[PDB]
Amino acid sequence: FVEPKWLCKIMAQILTVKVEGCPKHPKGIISRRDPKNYMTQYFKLLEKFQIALVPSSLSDHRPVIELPHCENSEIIIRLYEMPYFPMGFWSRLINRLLEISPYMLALRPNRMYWRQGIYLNWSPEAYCLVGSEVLDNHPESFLKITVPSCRKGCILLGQVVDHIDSLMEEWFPGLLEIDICGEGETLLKKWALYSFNDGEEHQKILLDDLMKKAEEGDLLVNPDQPRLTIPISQIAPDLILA
Amino acid sequence: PYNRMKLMIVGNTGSGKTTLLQQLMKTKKSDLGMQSATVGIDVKDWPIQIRDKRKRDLVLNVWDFAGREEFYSTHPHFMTQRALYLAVYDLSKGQAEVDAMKPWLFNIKARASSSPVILVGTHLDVSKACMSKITKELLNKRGFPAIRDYHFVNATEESDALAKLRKTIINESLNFKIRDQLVVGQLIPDCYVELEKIILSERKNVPIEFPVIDRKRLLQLVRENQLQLDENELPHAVHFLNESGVLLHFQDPALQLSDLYFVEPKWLCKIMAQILTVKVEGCPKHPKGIISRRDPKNYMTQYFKLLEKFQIALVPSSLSDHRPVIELPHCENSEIIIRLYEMPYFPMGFWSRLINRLLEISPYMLALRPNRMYWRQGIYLNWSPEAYCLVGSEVLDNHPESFLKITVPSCRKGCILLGQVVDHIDSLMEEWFPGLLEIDICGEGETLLKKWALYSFNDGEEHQKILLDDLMKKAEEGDLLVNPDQPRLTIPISQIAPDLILADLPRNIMLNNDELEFEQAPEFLLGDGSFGSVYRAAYEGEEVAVKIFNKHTSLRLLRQELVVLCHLHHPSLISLLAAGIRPRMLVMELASKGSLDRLLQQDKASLTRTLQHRIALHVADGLRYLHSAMIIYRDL
Ligand SMILES: Nc1ncnc2c1ncn2[C@@H]1O[C@H](COP(=O)(O)OP(=O)(O)OP(=O)(O)O)[C@@H](O)[C@H]1O
Ligand SMILES: Nc1nc2c(ncn2[C@@H]2O[C@H](COP(=O)(O)OP(=O)(O)O)[C@@H](O)[C@H]2O)c(=O)[nH]1
Repeated sequence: FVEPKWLCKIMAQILTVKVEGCPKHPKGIISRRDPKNYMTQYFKLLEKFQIALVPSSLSDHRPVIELPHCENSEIIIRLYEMPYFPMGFWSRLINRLLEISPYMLALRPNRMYWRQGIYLNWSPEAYCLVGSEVLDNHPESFLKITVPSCRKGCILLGQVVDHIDSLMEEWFPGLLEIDICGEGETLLKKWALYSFNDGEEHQKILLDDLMKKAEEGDLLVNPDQPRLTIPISQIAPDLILA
Repeated sequence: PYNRMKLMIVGNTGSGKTTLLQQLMKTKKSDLGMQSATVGIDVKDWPIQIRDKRKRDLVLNVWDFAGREEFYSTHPHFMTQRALYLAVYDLSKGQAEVDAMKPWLFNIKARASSSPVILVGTHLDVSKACMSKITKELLNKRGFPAIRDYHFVNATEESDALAKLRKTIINESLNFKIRDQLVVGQLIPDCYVELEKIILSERKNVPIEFPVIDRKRLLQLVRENQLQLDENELPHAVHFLNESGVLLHFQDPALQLSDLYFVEPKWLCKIMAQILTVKVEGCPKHPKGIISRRDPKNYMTQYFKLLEKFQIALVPSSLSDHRPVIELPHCENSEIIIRLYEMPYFPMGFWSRLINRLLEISPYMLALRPNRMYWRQGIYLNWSPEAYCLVGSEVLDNHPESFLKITVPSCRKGCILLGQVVDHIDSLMEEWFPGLLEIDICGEGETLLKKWALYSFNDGEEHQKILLDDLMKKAEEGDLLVNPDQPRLTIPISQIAPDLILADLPRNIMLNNDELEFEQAPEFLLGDGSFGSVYRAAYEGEEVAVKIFNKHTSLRLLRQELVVLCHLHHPSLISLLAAGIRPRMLVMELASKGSLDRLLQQDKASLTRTLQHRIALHVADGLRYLHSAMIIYRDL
């Protein structure tokens, strides 16, 4: 591509072409509606540039999902508290998990991805909701991922946390960068959520992954009241090769 | 005589509804220098003492419905059939508002077909009056209800233009005449009119914070007076006062509030709309539409012990209009079953009712709940890529109608969902909007709701799925296959509409006509009972008793009965063996020795004090199971 100012202009002509006709489709999806073989070359580059379905300008309003089993003990959760969603994060993320239909391996799951989530589900016993909510009294931006704690779910978590990390260090490598000056804030604190009470715990206690990974000398976690304990397999089945 | 009617006022976010009514009733004060938009429906009543030869002092209560599009989810509760509906243009936006008023006229037609309508152009002060053309061209006699007049009042001051409207409301009321009855002047027992006078006289003596009355307090009001009504009269009496809008009361058994008697309707109708306006300009920690119990003495508990009872609880309205892009797993034109429901306009309380009838059905494939994602006009509850159901709503191209597309995977677990959603969506259509599915023999049988079915001979890449009306296709039950004018290739009807064919019910009860040997016409095989309807036949080489159905039971009900018979399965309950069409018959076991009444009527010597017991033991064994499945026989 000689004359960069041209390609950089073409890739943004698609993100402005609206239609004030009939919204026969939901917001964000669009079919090939337009010269000499160039139109064919066009989205032989846009699709190559991942912008094809337009993962941006896509239904910001999220739809109310009601997960089947949500009793505080069947779900695994892992936040990704970061101060701001990086610029091209979601359109990159939801286009890395999208093209992975061969989970549980080629049975594609019927998914419903808004701007900042995917929620591709095979069955009420195996799903994965890579959402994004805002907590209370918190100006950060989180990335909640809820997965059923069964066997078919321990795979999805350990397989999404990979893609979401293979993207973080490939594209935004200064997020996960130890700033030894001051203190090691690291700018991205991948929390994990656990609760001793299986249900009605009234809260899921945060637990930094860095501190919890160092708790591999044993296999169980437990509070300052050491009567009851949780196997790490349940709360973070990716650090343990489960 | 009972002189009391309902005069519903109807408009849309800006009209002479609450400012035309104040002049119709001739409210001289209207002290509020500046009033606000309506919340709820504002039930009021004004008497009309017609100072004439006829001393009939009729009093009709007005219900000036709110126009804002967020209360529409609750209006179909209060659009009854004994009423004279109004309608208001706002002619200032001439020829563009009459279009925006078709939905109201349509819901009036859906709810109360046999009621009049009086279009009332509310603006003259501000300008365009050729709108009488379109109302005569498109709005007069095309599927919409019977418009009986149309006026162009000023709606802010008394005038000759308005006075002649007040006169039409009278003459149209005194000539209501549904099925030649003249409703406004019927005769009723004075025991009701006196019951009407005490409730009104009690409306002044009730806690304003909760004007509700319990039946205990009610059964004492009749004791204070000398009312001759008994416990068998009130359930009818207090209902006839309901249709007249004196008090609200709901006899539904599921909604466990039938002890609550809502006097002062204008209050309950206002409370149910306070929830639909309370917003929060704080933090959108939740998606749009969902909300938790964030708010006095135990009333808040009673509050959504009524809202949930009123289905408004998750608020199925004001919920994420924008739909999310779903990408179904198998969508290759041959694995999906589709069935449109082309209707001219979505009725008022359709979706909030529909998505709350399928929602509460988690025991599909029966208690495994599927993780669902329901926007305003869809559900898409899915168990697995092999079993899902998307009750969507899209708008086709070059079509002003409103469709209800339902796509389901064509497998076995999917043939059930279609045959189980089409039931709920029909049990709702005839229960709530019975004038939609009403054959208008005048003109032609448009039927106002054309439930298409979609089929394609090419499994994939058909480039289109050809429409096929269900009424015409149901008549193609003489055979089992459909095929085009090029009769080489053909489609089994099981694939395109597995509900007309009894393919959704358990697979063991398919008729399999190849083995059923049965002679309907003769009577010497109709031996069961005496001059009855259930015959005798053979099925799989064994003796059975088929039950031919007459013209009464429609297929939608036969399919509704088999679903409960199919899962009893007790050695002391007549069990099904098959059920099919051609004709609509039902196969069961053949009780060789006939019913019991015929035995002890002519064979009283066969009961031998140990057969008298095994009979009573097998009947008490059936009741031991029916009462276990929470179903009472009611006739033994
Ligand atoms: N499964 C069966 N096997 C043998 N006889 C039966 C069976 N079911 C019903 N009968 C006989 O059929 C007769 C009529 O059946 P049905 O259930 O229609 O009774 P009904 O409602 O009194 O009759 P109808 O509806 O025809 O007036 C009864 O007298 C009963 O003796
Ligand atoms: N000038 C004029 N104003 C009107 C007329 N009808 C209604 N309005 C105004 O519009 C408002 C009417 O309230 P309304 O729309 O009936 O409430 P809603 O219909 O219940 O939402 C009031 O502010 C009136 O002053 C009219 O005929 N002429």
